[PDB]
Amino acid sequence: IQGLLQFIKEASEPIHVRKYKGQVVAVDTYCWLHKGAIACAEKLAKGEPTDRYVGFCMKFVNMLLSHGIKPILVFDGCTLPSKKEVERSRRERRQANLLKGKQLLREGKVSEARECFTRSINITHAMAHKVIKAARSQGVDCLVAPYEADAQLAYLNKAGIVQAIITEDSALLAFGCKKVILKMDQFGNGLEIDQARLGMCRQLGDVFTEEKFRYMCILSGCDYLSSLRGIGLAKACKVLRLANNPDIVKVIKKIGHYLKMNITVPEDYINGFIRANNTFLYQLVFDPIKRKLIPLNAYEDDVDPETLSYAGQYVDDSIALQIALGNKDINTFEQIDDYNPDT
DNA sequence: CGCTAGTCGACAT
DNA sequence: TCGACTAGCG
Ligand SMILES: [Mg+2]
Ligand SMILES: [Mg+2]
Ligand SMILES: [Mg+2]
Ligand code: NA
Repeated sequence: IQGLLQFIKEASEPIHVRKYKGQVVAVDTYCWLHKGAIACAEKLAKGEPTDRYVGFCMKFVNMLLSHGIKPILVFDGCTLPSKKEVERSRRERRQANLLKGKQLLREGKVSEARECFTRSINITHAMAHKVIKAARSQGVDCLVAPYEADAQLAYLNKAGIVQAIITEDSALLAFGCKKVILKMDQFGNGLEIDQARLGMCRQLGDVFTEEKFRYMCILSGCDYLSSLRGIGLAKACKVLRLANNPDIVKVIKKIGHYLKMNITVPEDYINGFIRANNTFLYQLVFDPIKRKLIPLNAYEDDVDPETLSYAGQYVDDSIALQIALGNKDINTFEQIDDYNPDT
């Protein structure tokens, strides 16, 4: 969600991680991976061996461990079919910046070339696994999500397994997270947002419940569904405030009326909205206790799970376990490690 | 004002 | 993995 943090900044508190001393905090590790990969973009683009991002993550991990924090590193897994568009686009951008960067290396211009290399960064599962080994070497629990780390984190937080989530993506709130810590530096200073405190935001109105908030985020334009032309956070929120009807479908079919604008709503956009909603609600996560694949939320009676392939497809529990442990590479689907949490 | 969408940014010498 | 910033539209 573009500009979500600025939109709900009144619900944020400048905190320090000491607040969660002795408690358990889950981490959106790919953020630290993207931050760490920039320091060595040149060598990553050229294919030269590098492991600085590992130590970069380990600074943060050790920082948490020093304050008595019990961290759980969560990593992005398989690509979600309901997100293939964004992945494809970002991939194209990466390739383009890579090519232009190489050409700029041929020109001798190193500044611009580096400026492209830093934008052509691609976080693989191999790097992530380097981080995993490095972390497990110091007794830090690591877990690969079946798909997006967002949903997995949301589950870990809702299940009571973790009490807070360290990330740079505020849109995690739309998944149903209770507490989210943003912009955390290497010392432990960050910005916390509580779900219950969403009432602090005046411009939200009565749109602070999970359902309405989720609707707002989707309508604003997310990674699952592009917003209608001229529709952002404020206007979607306005729609949800002015809307009295619970059935969101008719509301969206009356969005032109609610905003006093001439909006044409394609029939496919409704299906896309249902898809995005069901994706936010029932995206497959991995229960670490029972060791099995479950949706983020228990299925309702108004949904047929067979049509929810875009929210991720089920696999055997053993395979899901081996992926979650990081022993199985996402793309090759072959064993790359043989870790066992039992012995 | 508020949406777009491009730009620029994240590291670290 | 993503947000901050802004010129420009309505
Ligand atoms: Mg990826
Ligand atoms: Mg994510
Ligand atoms: Mg996200
Ligand atoms: Na939008």
